[PDB]
Amino acid sequence: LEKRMENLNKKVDDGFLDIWTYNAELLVLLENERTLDFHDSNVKNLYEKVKN
Amino acid sequence: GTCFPGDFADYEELREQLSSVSSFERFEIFPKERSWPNHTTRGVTAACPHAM
Ligand SMILES: *[C@@H]1O[C@H](CO)[C@@H](O)[C@H](O)[C@H]1NC(C)=O
Repeated sequence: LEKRMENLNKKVDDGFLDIWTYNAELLVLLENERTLDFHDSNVKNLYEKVKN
Repeated sequence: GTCFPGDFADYEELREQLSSVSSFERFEIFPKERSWPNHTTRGVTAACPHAM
C-alpha cells in the first residue's frame, strides 16, 4: 500500500542515471575531437616555424 | 461517483493500481438470490436515483 512512493523512488533513480550517462558520453566525444584538432595544430606550427 | 456519502479508503492507491491494468472480467462473487436465504436483499435509497 505504498506503491506511489515506490514509483517516485524509481522515477528519481531512473532519472538521475540518464543525465549522468548523457553527460559522460558528451564529455568523451567532445574531448576526443579537441585532442585531435590540437595535434593537427601543433604539426602546423612546426611546419610554419621551419618554413619561416 | 459515490452517490451515498462516505469515505473511500485508499482511493489514490486504487488509482495507482488501476493505472497499469489492460483488461477486467466482471464475475458474480456472491449470487444475490441464493447466497442470502435469511435476509432481505432489496435495498434502495434516494441519494442514488435511476430514471426518476
Ligand atoms: C437460514 O434459515 C434456515 C431455516 O431455519 C436454516 O436452516 C439455515 O441454516 C439458515 N442459514 C442459511 C445460511 O441458510
